[PDB]
Amino acid sequence: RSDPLEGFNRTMYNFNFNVLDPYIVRPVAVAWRDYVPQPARNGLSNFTGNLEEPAVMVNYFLQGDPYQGMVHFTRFFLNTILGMGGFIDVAGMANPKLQRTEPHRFGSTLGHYGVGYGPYVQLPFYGSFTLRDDGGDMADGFYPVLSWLTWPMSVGKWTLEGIETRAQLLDSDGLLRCSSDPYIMVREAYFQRHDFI
Amino acid sequence: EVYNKDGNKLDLYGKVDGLHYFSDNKDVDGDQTYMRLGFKGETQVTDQLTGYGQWEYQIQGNSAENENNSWTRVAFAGLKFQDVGSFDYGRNYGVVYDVTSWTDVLPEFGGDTYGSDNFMQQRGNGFATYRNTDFFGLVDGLNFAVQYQGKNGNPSGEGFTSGVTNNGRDALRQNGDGVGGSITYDYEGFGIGGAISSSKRTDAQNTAAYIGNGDRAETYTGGLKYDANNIYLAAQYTQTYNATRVGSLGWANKAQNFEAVAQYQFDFGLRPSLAYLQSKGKNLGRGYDDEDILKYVDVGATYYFNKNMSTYVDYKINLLDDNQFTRDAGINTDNIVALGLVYQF
Amino acid sequence: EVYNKDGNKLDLYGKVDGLHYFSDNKDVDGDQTYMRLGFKGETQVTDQLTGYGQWEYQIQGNSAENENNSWTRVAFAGLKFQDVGSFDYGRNYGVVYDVTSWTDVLPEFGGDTYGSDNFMQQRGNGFATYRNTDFFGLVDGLNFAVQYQGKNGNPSGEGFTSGVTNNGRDALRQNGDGVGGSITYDYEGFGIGGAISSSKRTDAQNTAAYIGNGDRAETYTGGLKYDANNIYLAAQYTQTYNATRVGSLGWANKAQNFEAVAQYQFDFGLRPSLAYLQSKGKNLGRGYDDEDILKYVDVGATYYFNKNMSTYVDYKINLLDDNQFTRDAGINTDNIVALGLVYQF
Amino acid sequence: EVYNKDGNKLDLYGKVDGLHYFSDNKDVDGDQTYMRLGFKGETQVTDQLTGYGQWEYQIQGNSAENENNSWTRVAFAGLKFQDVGSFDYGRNYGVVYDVTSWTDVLPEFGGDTYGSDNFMQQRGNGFATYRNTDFFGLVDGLNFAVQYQGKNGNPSGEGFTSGVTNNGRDALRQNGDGVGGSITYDYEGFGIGGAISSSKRTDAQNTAAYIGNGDRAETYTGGLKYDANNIYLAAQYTQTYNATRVGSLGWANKAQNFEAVAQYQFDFGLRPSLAYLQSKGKNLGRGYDDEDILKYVDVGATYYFNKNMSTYVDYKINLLDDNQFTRDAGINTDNIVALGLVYQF
Ligand SMILES: CCCCCCCCCCCCCC(=O)O[C@H](CCCCCCCCCCC)CC(=O)O[C@@H]1[C@@H](NC(=O)C[C@@H](CCCCCCCCCCC)OC(=O)CCCCCCCCCCC)[C@H](OC[C@H]2O[C@H](OP(=O)(O)O)[C@H](NC(=O)C[C@H](O)CCCCCCCCCCC)[C@@H](OC(=O)C[C@H](O)CCCCCCCCCCC)[C@@H]2O)O[C@H](CO[C@]2(C(=O)O)C[C@@H](O[C@]3(C(=O)O)C[C@@H](O)[C@@H](O)[C@@H]([C@H](O)CO)O3)[C@@H](O)[C@@H]([C@H](O)CO)O2)[C@H]1OP(=O)(O)O
Ligand SMILES: CCCCCCCCCCCCCC(=O)O[C@H](CCCCCCCCCCC)CC(=O)O[C@@H]1[C@@H](NC(=O)C[C@@H](CCCCCCCCCCC)OC(=O)CCCCCCCCCCC)[C@H](OC[C@H]2O[C@H](OP(=O)(O)O)[C@H](NC(=O)C[C@H](O)CCCCCCCCCCC)[C@@H](OC(=O)C[C@H](O)CCCCCCCCCCC)[C@@H]2O)O[C@H](CO[C@]2(C(=O)O)C[C@@H](O[C@]3(C(=O)O)C[C@@H](O)[C@@H](O)[C@@H]([C@H](O)CO)O3)[C@@H](O)[C@@H]([C@H](O)CO)O2)[C@H]1OP(=O)(O)O
Ligand SMILES: CCCCCCCCCCCCCC(=O)O[C@H](CCCCCCCCCCC)CC(=O)O[C@@H]1[C@@H](NC(=O)C[C@@H](CCCCCCCCCCC)OC(=O)CCCCCCCCCCC)[C@H](OC[C@H]2O[C@H](OP(=O)(O)O)[C@H](NC(=O)C[C@H](O)CCCCCCCCCCC)[C@@H](OC(=O)C[C@H](O)CCCCCCCCCCC)[C@@H]2O)O[C@H](CO[C@]2(C(=O)O)C[C@@H](O[C@]3(C(=O)O)C[C@@H](O)[C@@H](O)[C@@H]([C@H](O)CO)O3)[C@@H](O)[C@@H]([C@H](O)CO)O2)[C@H]1OP(=O)(O)O
Repeated sequence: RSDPLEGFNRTMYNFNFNVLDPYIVRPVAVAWRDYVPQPARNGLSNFTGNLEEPAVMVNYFLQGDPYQGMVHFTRFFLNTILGMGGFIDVAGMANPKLQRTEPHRFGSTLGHYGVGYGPYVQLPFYGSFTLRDDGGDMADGFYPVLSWLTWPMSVGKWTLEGIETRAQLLDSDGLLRCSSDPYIMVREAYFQRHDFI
Repeated sequence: EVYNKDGNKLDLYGKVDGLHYFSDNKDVDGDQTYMRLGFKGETQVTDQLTGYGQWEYQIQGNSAENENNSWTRVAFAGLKFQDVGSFDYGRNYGVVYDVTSWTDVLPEFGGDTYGSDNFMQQRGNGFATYRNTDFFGLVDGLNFAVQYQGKNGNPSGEGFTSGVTNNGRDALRQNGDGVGGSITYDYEGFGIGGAISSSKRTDAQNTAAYIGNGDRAETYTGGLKYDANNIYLAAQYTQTYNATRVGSLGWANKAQNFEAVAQYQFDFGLRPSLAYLQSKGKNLGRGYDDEDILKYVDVGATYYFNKNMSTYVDYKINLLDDNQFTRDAGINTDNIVALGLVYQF
Repeated sequence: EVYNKDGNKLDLYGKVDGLHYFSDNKDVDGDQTYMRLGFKGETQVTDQLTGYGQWEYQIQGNSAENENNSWTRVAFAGLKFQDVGSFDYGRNYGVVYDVTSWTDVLPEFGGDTYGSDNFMQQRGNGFATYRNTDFFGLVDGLNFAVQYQGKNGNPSGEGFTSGVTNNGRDALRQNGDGVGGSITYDYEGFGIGGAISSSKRTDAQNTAAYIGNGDRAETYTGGLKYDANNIYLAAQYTQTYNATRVGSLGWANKAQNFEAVAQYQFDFGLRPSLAYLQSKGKNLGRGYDDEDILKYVDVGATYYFNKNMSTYVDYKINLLDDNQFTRDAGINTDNIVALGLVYQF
Repeated sequence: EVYNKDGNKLDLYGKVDGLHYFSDNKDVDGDQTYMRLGFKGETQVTDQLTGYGQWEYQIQGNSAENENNSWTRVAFAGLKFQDVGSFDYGRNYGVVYDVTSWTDVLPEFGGDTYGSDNFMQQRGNGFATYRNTDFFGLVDGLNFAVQYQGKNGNPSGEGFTSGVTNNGRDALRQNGDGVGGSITYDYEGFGIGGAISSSKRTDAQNTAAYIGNGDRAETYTGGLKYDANNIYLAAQYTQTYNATRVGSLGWANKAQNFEAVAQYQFDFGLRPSLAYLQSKGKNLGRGYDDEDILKYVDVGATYYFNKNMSTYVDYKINLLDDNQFTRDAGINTDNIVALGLVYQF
C-alpha cells in the first residue's frame, strides 16, 4: 500500500504535468493528431511495436508459455517480410485472435514469481518509474534485432510512443483535471495497468 | 473463370495468334505463330486479407517438332489487404514498365526501345514490388510503388571463378542490387506519371569491349497519357544511362528514347493507330560519335469482332539507314508488314 | 467443357498414354509413355459469323528430370461463317491428311509413310486452310478445301545465307511456297476422297548430301472409306514424287504407297484391327533399285471400357529385309509389340 | 473441380512458388522461383471398377527468356477396382518412397538423401505399381504394394551400341530391371512400415569412372510414424547398398541414412518444424574410407493463412566440414536461408 519517499519527489511531478506538459507536449499533440494523416499514424505505431516483437517471445519462454510464445513469433516474421519491416500488420488482420497485445517486457517475467516494486521514484521528463518494471526494462538490449539499435535514435523511438499515447488520451484529459489529488490517482492507475502482465 | 468456390476463384486466360512477317530482311521474315497460356487465380482469406497469383507461359508454334521454343513471362504471388497497398514477390514487370505501358498500345509492334530481362524495364527474376493504390485511400488517382532487384550474375554451372548465381545466363542480362521507385497520377482522362530506376552492374559486363561500362545504371522515365472520349493519346521521354541495349555490341552510354501514340476507337470497332519511335545514341564507344539506334514510324489498325476476336494489319516504316554500326549491331533497316489473327479466351 | 458463357464456349481436353515397347531392336526398346494437352474454344460473334481456335501440346515423360522433350502439334485460329465456308491460319493439318486420316485409324502405329513437316502431308507451320461445308449449302457430303504453305529456309542464328527464315529447321523439313486443294464426297455408309498437293522445294534440299533432286513436288492422293453397321473399311493409295522421306539419306525420287485397314466394333468393347502398309520405292538413286522403304502388317485389338479410358494391344510384324539400304537409311527391322492403356478427359 | 458431368470429374491443382536463397556458396544462392501445374482426373466405369489419372508439370520461373528449364514430375494412369486393388502404369513414385514420405513433410529442404531416377528411390519411368487397400477389405490400415521397374541404359543414337534404349540418359541415373515392394500398417495414430528393394545395375555404371560395382543394388528401409493429438513425430532408418548417389563421382558402396522429423500443429496456423538428417558413407573405393555425406540440421516453421495460401521459413544448419572429398563431390557445407510463398489452387 504505502510507498517510501512520499513527501519528496512530488513537486517535480506537478511541474512536469502542469508546466512542461501544457506548453511542450500538449501543443505538439494537437498538431500531430490533425496534421498527420490517420494511415501514417497507424503505420508508425505498427513499425514501433514490431521492433520489440522478438523480445516478448523470450520473456514468455522464461516464465513458460508455449501457446503465447508462438503467437508473437509469427507476428514479427510476417511483418518483417510481408509488412515492409513492420509497416503493415499482416499477422493482426490475418486472424482475429492474433491481434497485438500489451508489450510484456522483462519486468513482467520477474513479477511472475513475485518481486516487490520497491521504492517509488519519479524521473524528470519521463514520468512514473519503478525499479521492478521500469528498472528491469533495460534487459532486452543484448538480444538480437534489438542490440543493433544505436543510442541516438533509441531516445527518439521512446518519444514517438509518448506522442501517440498522449494523442489518444486527449479525449479523457478532463479526468485528471477534475481529480482532487492527481498524484494519488495516477499512482493507483500505473500499478493496476502493469500488475503482473 | 472456370472455378469459383469457398472464396477461391480461378480465371483461366490466354490467346492464340498466327503471325507472318513480310519483309526484305531474311532474318525476320517467315511464320511467327505463338500462343500464351496461364491462369489468374485469387483467394480471400478473410474480410481484410486477399491472396492472388498470376502465371503466364509463351509457346512458339512456328518451331519444328524436333525443337522447343517455349518460355515463361510472369510468375509471381502475393497478398493484398483492404487498403494498405499491394505486395508481391516473383517474376513481374518493373516499376518503369507501369509508366511506359501507356505508349505500349500497338497490337504486335511497339516498345522496341527496351528488352526483356534488361534491368528494371521489363519482366525479370527476383522482383519484389510494393505497390500502393489511391495513396492508402486518401487521394484517388495518386499511386506509387517501391521495387527491389536481386543479384543475378554469371551461371553457376559454367565453371566461373567470379561471382555466380544458380539462375545464370549470358553476359547480356545480368544486373546488380538496385532499388527504384515510381509515382503515377490519374484524373478524368488526363494522366501524368514518372519512373525512377537505378541498378548496379556486375563485373562480368565490363570484361570485354561492351562499350557501356559503369558502376551504376540509372534510368529516368517520364511521360503522360490521355484516355477520354474514345481517344487514346500518350507520350513518353526517357533518359537512360547504360540501360538501353544497342544489340550484340553492348550498351549505350546515353540514350534519349521518345515515343508517342495516337488512337481513336470508332463505334464500329475499328481502332486506327499512328505511332513514331526515336532513339538517339550519345557518347557511344568503338569510334561511333552519334548514331541512331532505333527510329521508325508504325501505322496500323485493329477491328475487334465482339470482345476478343480481332484482325489487325501492321506496317512499320523504318527510317534508319544501313551502315557499319547497324550491320554490326544487327538491326533491321527495312520496312516490314505483318498480318495476324488473335483469338482470346 | 469448362466454360459455357455467352459466346465463350471453351472445351478443355487431353489424354495421357502409358505405353511400353517390346522389340529386339535396342533403338526403340524401353518405355514409350507420353502425354498430350490442349484446348478447343469457340466464340459465337453473331448468328452467322462464329470464331474458333484450337491448340494442342505434347509433353514426353520418357526423359529424366534433367531434360525436356516437348513440341506443338497443332496451333491455329480463325473464323467460321455460315453455309459459305471457313478460313483459319496457323499450325494445322494438310489437305492430304484429311483423306489419309480415314486409313490412319490404328491405336498406336500407322501413318509412318509421312513425317512431321513433310510438305503438305502432316502438321506444319504457316498453313492457310480454307474449308467449305456442304459445298456452300448445295449438296450433302461433298466437301472441298484448299491450302497454302509458306516458305521455310535455314535458321537465322547460323550463317547460311540463301533462303533464311525466322522459323528455321533442319534440311529434312524445309519447304517452299505451294498451293494445294482437295475434294471429298461422302455418301451414307460408303465414302470416297481424294487430294492433290504441290509444294516448292528449297535450294538447300537439292545438294549432293541428300538423295532426290527436282523443282516441284506435286503429289496425287486417293482414298476410300466405309463406316456402317459397326464396320470400318478404308483403302487409299498415294503417288508422291520427290516427297516421301526415306530417312537420313533424303527423299525418294518416286515412291508408291498403298494402305488398307479392316476394323470391327463389338458390343462388349473389343475392336480388332488389321492393317497392311507398303512403301516400296521405284526410282531410288545411289545404286538402289526397287528397294522397300517400309513394309509391315499391324494386327491387334482395342477394348473400350468407357468413353474416358481405353485399352489396346498392337503387334507390328515387319515384312522388310535387312540389306545395306535398310541399315544406311536407319529403318527398323525387328518386330515391335506394345500394350497399354490411355486415359482421356 | 472444374468439370463434373456424366461420371467424369476433374481436379485442377498446382502451385506457384517464389523462392529466394541466402547463402555464401554461390551455387544455390539466388532466386529459384518455380511453378507447378497439373490435373487429376477420375472416371467411373461401373459400380466396382473405377478409373483415375494423375499428371504434374514443373516449370522453373527463375530462367531467362532465351532458356527453358522444365520437366515432368509424375505422369501415370490406370484403373481402380473395388476391393482387390488398383493397377497403373507410367511415371509414379517408388515403393521405397512410401516409407520415407513420413519424414518428408519438411517445407523446402527434405528428402535430400536420394534423387530422381536413382535406383527406385524417387519418381522414375516405366513404373507399374499395384497397390491393395485394407488388405482386400480384411483389416484396417494394412496397406501393401508391389511394383516393377524397366531397364534404362545409354541414350540412343550417339555412339552407343550396347545397353541402348529409346529413353536413355546419363550414367549417373541409370537403372536396370528391379523388383521391390513395401508394406505399411497404421492402426491408430502410430504406424510402422518397411520396404525392400533390389535393382540391377547396367554395364555403364560398372566402369572405373564411378564408385560402386555390383550385380544387384539392395536397399532396406524402415520407419515409424505418429500423427495424433495435433502432433507429428516420425523417424526412419535407411540402409542402401550401391543405391544412394554421392555427387557426380558415383555411388557409395554402403550408406546408413537416418532421418527424423518433429512438427506441431497450432490452432492459429503456425507449424514449427525440426529435423535431423545423418548419412555416413562406408567402404568407399577412393581412399575416403568412413566419411560423412550430406549431414545437416533443419529448423524452421510454416504459417498457414488458409487452405489455399501459406508461407514458410527454413534454416539449414550444415554441420559438415570442408575437406578434399567435398571439393570434388559438390556438397553444400554452409548454412542456407530459404524463404518462399506458395499458393495452391
Ligand atoms: C517491396 C520492397 C521494395 C524495397 C522497399 C524500400 C526500398 C529500399 C530498400 C532497398 C534499397 C537498399 C539500398 C541499396 O540498394 O544500397 C545501395 C544504394 C544506395 C542508397 C539507395 C537507397 C534508396 C532507398 C529508396 C527508398 C524508397 C522508399 C546500393 C547497394 O545495393 O549496395 C550493395 C550492397 N547492398 C545490397 O545489395 C542490398 C542491401 C543489403 C542486404 C541486407 C540484408 C538482407 C535482408 C534480408 C531481406 C529480408 C527478406 C524480406 O542493402 C543494405 O545495405 C540494407 C537495406 C536492406 C534492403 C534489402 C532487402 C529488400 C527486401 C524487401 C522486402 C520486404 C552489397 O553489399 C554486400 C552484400 O553481399 C552479400 O552477398 P554474399 O552472400 O555475402 O556474398 C549480401 N547480398 C544480397 O544480395 C542479399 C540478398 O541477395 C538480397 C535480399 C532481398 C532479396 C529478396 C527479398 C524477398 C524474398 C522473398 C520474400 C517472400 C548482402 O547481405 C549479407 O551480408 C548476407 C545476407 O544478406 C543476409 C542473410 C539473410 C538473413 C535474413 C533471412 C531470414 C529473415 C527471417 C527470419 C525470421 C551484403 O550487403 O553489394 C555491393 C557492394 O559491392 C561488393 C562488396 O563490397 O560486397 C564489391 C565486391 O567485393 C569485392 C571485395 O570483397 O573486395 C571486390 C572485388 O574487387 C572482388 O575482389 C570481389 C571478389 O571477386 C569476390 O568477392 O569482392 C563484390 O563482392 C560484390 C559482390 O559480392 C560480387 O560482385 O559486392 C553494394 O553496392 P554499392 O553500395 O553501390 O557499391
Ligand atoms: C484462303 C487461302 C487458301 C489458298 C488461296 C487460293 C489458292 C491459290 C493461291 C496460290 C497460287 C499462287 C501462284 C503460285 O504460288 O506460283 C506457283 C504455283 C502455280 C500453280 C497455280 C495453281 C493455283 C490453284 C488455284 C486453285 C483454285 C481452285 C509456285 C510459286 O510459288 O511461285 C514461286 C514464287 N511465289 C509465288 O508465286 C506466290 C505468290 C504469293 C505472293 C504474295 C502476295 C502478298 C500476300 C497476300 C497476303 C494475303 C492477306 C491475307 O505470288 C504470286 O504469284 C502473286 C499472286 C498472289 C496469290 C497467292 C497468295 C496466297 C495468300 C492466301 C492468303 C488468303 C516465288 O517468287 C518470288 C517470291 O519472293 C517473295 O519473297 P521476298 O521478296 O524475297 O521476301 C515473296 N515470297 C513469299 O513467300 C510471300 C509470303 O511469304 C507468303 C504469302 C502469304 C501467305 C501467308 C499470309 C496469310 C496470313 C494471314 C493471317 C490472318 C513473293 O511475293 C512478294 O513479293 C510479297 C511481298 O514481299 C510482300 C507483300 C506485301 C503484303 C501486303 C499485305 C497487307 C495488305 C494491306 C491490307 C490493309 C514472291 O512471289 O519463288 C519462286 C521463284 O523462284 C525464285 C525467284 O525468282 O524469286 C528463284 C530464286 O531467285 C534467284 C534470282 O534470280 O535472284 C535465282 C538465283 O540466281 C539465285 O541468285 C537466288 C539468290 O541466291 C537469292 O536471290 O535468287 C530465289 O530467289 C527463290 C527464293 O527467293 C529463294 O529460294 O525464288 C516461284 O516458283 P515457280 O514460279 O514455280 O518457278
Ligand atoms: C499386377 C501387377 C503386379 C505388380 C508388378 C510386378 C510384381 C513382380 C515383379 C516381376 C518379377 C521380378 C522377376 C525378376 O526381376 O527377375 C530376377 C529377380 C529374381 C527374383 C526376385 C524376387 C521376385 C519375386 C518377388 C515377390 C514379391 C511379392 C532378376 C532379373 O531381372 O532377371 C533378369 C532377366 N529378367 C527380367 O528382367 C524380368 C522378366 C522379363 C519379362 C519377360 C516377360 C514378358 C513381359 C510380360 C508382359 C506383361 C503383360 C502385361 O523375367 C522373366 O524372364 C519372366 C518372369 C515374368 C516377370 C516379369 C513381368 C512384369 C510385368 C509387370 C505387371 C504387368 C533378364 O532376362 C533376359 C531378358 O532380356 C530381354 O531384353 P532383350 O529383348 O533381349 O533386349 C527382355 N527384357 C525386358 O526387360 C522386358 C521388358 O523390358 C520388361 C517387361 C515388363 C515392363 C512393362 C510391363 C507393363 C506394360 C504396360 C501395361 C499397361 C526379357 O524378355 C524377352 O525376352 C522379350 C519380351 O520380354 C517378351 C515380348 C513381349 C511378350 C508379351 C507382350 C504381349 C502381351 C499379350 C496381350 C494379348 C528377358 O527376360 O535379364 C537379366 C540377365 O542379364 C543379361 C541378359 O542376359 O539379358 C546379361 C547380359 O547379356 C549379355 C549376353 O547375353 O551375352 C552379356 C554381355 O556380356 C554382353 O555379351 C551382351 C551382348 O553384347 C548382347 O547380348 O549381353 C546383358 O544383356 C544384360 C543387360 O543387357 C545389361 O544389364 O542382361 C536377368 O538378371 P539376373 O537374373 O538377376 O541375372
